[PDB]
Amino acid sequence: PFSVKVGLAQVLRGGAIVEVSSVNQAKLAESAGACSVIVSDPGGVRRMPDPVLIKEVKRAVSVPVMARARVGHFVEAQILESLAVDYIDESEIISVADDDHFINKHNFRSPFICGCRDTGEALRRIREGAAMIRIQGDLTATGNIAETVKNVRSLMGEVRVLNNMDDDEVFTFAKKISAPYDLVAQTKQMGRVPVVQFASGGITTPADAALMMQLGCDGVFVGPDPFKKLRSIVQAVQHYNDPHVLAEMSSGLENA
Amino acid sequence: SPFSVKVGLAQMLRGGVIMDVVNAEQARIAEEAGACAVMALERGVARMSDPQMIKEIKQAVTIPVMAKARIGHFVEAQILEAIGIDYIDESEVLTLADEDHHINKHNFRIPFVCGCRNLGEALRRIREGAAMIRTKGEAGTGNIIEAVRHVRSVNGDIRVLRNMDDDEVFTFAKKLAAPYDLVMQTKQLGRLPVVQFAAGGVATPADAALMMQLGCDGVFVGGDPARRARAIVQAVTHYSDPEMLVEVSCGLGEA
Amino acid sequence: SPFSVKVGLAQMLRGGVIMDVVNAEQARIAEEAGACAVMALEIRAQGGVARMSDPQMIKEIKQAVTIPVMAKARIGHFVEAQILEAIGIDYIDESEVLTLADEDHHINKHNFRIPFVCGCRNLGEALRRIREGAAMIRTKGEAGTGNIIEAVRHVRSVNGDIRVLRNMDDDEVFTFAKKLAAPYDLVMQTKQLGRLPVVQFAAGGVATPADAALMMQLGCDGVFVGIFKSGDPARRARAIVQAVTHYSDPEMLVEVSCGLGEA
Amino acid sequence: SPFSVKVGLAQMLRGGVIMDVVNAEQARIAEEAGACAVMALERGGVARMSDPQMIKEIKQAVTIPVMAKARIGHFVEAQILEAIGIDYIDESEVLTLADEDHHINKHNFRIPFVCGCRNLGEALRRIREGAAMIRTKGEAGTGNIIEAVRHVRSVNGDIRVLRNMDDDEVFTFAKKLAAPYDLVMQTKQLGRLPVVQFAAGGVATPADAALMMQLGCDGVFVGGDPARRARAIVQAVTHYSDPEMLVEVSCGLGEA
Amino acid sequence: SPFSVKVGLAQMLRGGVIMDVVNAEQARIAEEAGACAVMALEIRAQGGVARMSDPQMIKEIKQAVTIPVMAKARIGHFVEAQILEAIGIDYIDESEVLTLADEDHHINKHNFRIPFVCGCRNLGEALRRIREGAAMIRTKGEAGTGNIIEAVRHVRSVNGDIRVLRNMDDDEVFTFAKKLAAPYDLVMQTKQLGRLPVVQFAAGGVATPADAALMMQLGCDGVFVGIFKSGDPARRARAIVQAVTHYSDPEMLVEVSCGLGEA
Repeated sequence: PFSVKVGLAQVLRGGAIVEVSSVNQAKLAESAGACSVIVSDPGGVRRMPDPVLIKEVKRAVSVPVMARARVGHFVEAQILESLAVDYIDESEIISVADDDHFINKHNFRSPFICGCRDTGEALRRIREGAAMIRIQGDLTATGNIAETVKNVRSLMGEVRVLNNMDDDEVFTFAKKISAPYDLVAQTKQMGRVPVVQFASGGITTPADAALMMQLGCDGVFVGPDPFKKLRSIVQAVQHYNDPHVLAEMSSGLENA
Repeated sequence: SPFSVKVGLAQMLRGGVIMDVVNAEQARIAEEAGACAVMALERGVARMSDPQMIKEIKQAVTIPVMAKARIGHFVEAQILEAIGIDYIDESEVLTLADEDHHINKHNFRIPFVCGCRNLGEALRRIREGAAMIRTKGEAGTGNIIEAVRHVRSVNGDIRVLRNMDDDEVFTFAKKLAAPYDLVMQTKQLGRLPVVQFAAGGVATPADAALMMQLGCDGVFVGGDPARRARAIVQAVTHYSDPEMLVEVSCGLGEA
Repeated sequence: SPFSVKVGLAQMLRGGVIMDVVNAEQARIAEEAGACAVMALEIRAQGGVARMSDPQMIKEIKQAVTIPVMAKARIGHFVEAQILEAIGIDYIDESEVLTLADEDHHINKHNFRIPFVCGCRNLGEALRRIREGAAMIRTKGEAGTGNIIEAVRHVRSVNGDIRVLRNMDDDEVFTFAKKLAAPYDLVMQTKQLGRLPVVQFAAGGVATPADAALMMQLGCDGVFVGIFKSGDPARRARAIVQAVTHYSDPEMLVEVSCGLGEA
Repeated sequence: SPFSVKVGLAQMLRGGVIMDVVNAEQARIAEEAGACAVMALERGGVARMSDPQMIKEIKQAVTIPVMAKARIGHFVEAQILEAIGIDYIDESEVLTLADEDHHINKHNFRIPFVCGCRNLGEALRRIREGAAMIRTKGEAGTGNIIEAVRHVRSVNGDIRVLRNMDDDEVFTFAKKLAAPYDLVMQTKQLGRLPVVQFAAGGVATPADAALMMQLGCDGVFVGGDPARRARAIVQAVTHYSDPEMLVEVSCGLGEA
Repeated sequence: SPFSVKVGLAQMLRGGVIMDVVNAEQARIAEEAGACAVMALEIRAQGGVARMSDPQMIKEIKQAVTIPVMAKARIGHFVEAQILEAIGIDYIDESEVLTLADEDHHINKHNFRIPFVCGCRNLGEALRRIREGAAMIRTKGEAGTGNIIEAVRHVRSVNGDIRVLRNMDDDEVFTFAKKLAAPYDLVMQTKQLGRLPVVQFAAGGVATPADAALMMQLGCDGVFVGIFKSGDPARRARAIVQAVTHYSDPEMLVEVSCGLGEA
């Protein structure tokens, strides 16, 4: 059944996922062509969103709906799975509830997305049962893609090193990145991370979104005039290799 | 050579002043004072400028138009090129986008400007495709001290390289962490193989002329703006004429 | 799988004492005293570089006895291994008592049809060696000292974590695998199984019958011994063998330890 | 180009074994056992280029190429070796370093040079200076191959990393190696070292030699019964992937 | 000036090999092999305190040869120098291979009519020795080892900075003099002249013809040698001399290096 969840998450390839806080924002995001919306209510402790709000968003749109659970908060996840979400993001953007263990994701029917900063971390989240990885930059609303670029490049580059590696050296490599050897082999044989990989953190402009795509990501998360910027980002991801399109979409974006 | 052509497009600026501008007004004022080109920008995180404000400036002047792209943000560059800009400045003044890599500038048709602090950094930017180098100093301070350090650094190392025993140049390339070929080319020429401007803190006519007397092909500039601009332009055109420098510096107004 | 088969092959060594031998006579004495297998080799007190032993002296030993014959290949030296496989030895010991040949990588033992023994000091190291294809594990203490203290540390270490792992909350095993730096699949397999998924011997400093029996009571499947560095080898070798077979019988242990000679 | 010709000269040594010799007798024993070339040397103390007298005697005693060592940076020693007809010059760190900060400018010679290295950056720097042949050196006079394995693996490892690397990241990679970008890209294109690569240091047995070949080396240097051990190693290099053969030549070799 | 005259005097040594000698016979062999001058002395492997040599043995050497005769005076020991001047030597080497006599000050060499040679390791040290009155400089590597590595470092150091200085922006030379801790006037004089304003020899570890020629190709005007600590001194001394005279001729270098004997 893990392969089923991994298959499901594929339908998301080529899309932008938008953080919404109201059915109003969820609708816009949908009309703008968002492939999915991630529901949240927003210092302080940041938790799973109110199941009521989540139900309104789910009812108010047709695209798949995602929600956040705190790292290691498997009960929050049980709730989300009970309310019938399409995806659960076990998210470090929210306040971690367990510093030593993540949710055992194979105990759920819902597909999970987890964050990562490097290959090892990605592979560990996946062995735990994540069906989708987001390569996370800044956890804050900084509007800076620097860390995202760092982590996307670290991910891609390790995959490329692994692809070419002398098989006899893969064992030591798995030890070094603290990843399950068998997933490392799978990643090597396939020449790519065995699940959908999205970029997330600081994506503020169409240029940012297109850059992540050109860097090899399968899509992006995004957290004045919001509708216009939303469609521009969707278009940017859809036409990421086309400069003229990108110029058009960036033209007159009030202010990011 | 497509690179040599880019290098040539930049030389045409040798002897001029490039001025930052944020609207058609400033851009017009800068062209009126005699700027050899204008640098378009809107000013947190600092990014490429809006393609609209750039186009407005491109139509409101006859001199070349430059624009900044964040270090490593090759898509911002792609966009700038598609806008038909004359020069792209992969600028550390904006918010760094890739801490480990610069844009591969050879993948572009437009000529690129890159900053540097020493010879190695300059040669590395050039190898990446930069067709023009601005030895940077301190940005936003009005203090020229750092720009002077870096100009002296670059020029000083070039002179050292010029007279160096050939057999020692390999080790020198390693220490500079620079491409050996580009280093031997710099030794053969006796200067940077590309145009070299100074930027950072250039606040007065004297500052500008100093940079020129230190050996810079020109300068970037970031009371009475129109007056100061002309005075700075004149300073660069007549950098070794004290009478001129005195004239255009007199009654300059709070800088 | 051919790995399941190599693992199975090693099952036959359970309750056994493997003995180092440097010639024929010794290999005969080792078999005569009931050793389950011999380990051919031609170190601490001398120095120099210790490598694979000359095939000639390996061939002679394999001809002198009918019990399985082992040989050491330097860590990472996959060509020494290829040569041993070609010579038709029963088991290859990729042995850290020889001079390390590769500091970053062990031999890829799957690439061989002949079963491998690998040393370990803790659980993670054992599970890593196994994933590399090791069909048998020996927790090595310290070599050539006659002191068993380090073997005891390692045996307790491995067995200890195995018991920890056995009763561990399922959701915490991932993190445990990380901390162990060992493949998660093999860790869960060790959890479900309640022990090392392969044969596990003790090695290093086993000098007396009491030592050998101690290892068995700590939960090992057998022991390696370096016997000939003592007064009377035959009697001592016989005593250690008997000790392993009767490890939980103090009366017998007293019997075989009596008048053993200088250890 | 004169450099490509020197490189070509070194290629005719591929699949061979180079042996140290200190007299004409050894040189013959070495050639008799099928050595591709011999290395002339007269041996604490300061180690220098050997006497041309003994070099001339060895070049006369054999028909295979004769190599000799020059101290690192000692370009005059190299001029002397070139003037006496030596086929290859080994700018060798097993001699007493003569210059701590610069190697010989090898382009200024007509004779092809061999240089040692411990990693890729070092190999490329030597090549840029004119080296036509690289030997990855472990340690000298110990009989322990562990260091050679490290270096061979280090060089071959980085080459593999380089082969599959994103083009835009090669600049930074060249910096980190502190190696000439041109040569780095050329190494990327070829997918291997642009020159012949041998292994040296601690090769004491047939198995050692075959291991180096199996790791990727184009050949090896070698520093009981010599005439027997010599042929065994030669045979090892020629048939490095033939275990049966490796068993036969290692059988009853004697004390190493 | 009398300093211009002493500097001029040393010009005659260019292309020369100066040889250490401990008696007459040697001084004769040194001149017979074409040494431009000898250095009389009566250290590393022995210890004790090394001082000026006894005049008697200096007088005997000066009588045995017709080429200039040098002698070492301990650093700072201006009285040892006065004694050497009185004895009528040609050059005094205020030599750091002898036991330092003053750790803070060198001999004031102007106070003498006889020309001085001083050691150096870099440009600043050379320019300081010159200002003190040194008429000739020898960049010393390391003494009594037969290893040339340090001489090469120092030669390259001095010559390197001289090239840096030659092309340096005039306004930056002041700071360069400070960093060098060397008199600004002498620095500018070195800049304008493109080299050391005095004769500059290499010294330390020069053991073979290739060594000597190497120093010359790096830009030295000659070399010091310690020859008699080898197999056949005469042949070797002759070879080093020939090497200095034909430093840019590999064929000749091969000729004279052939069958030299133990170095």
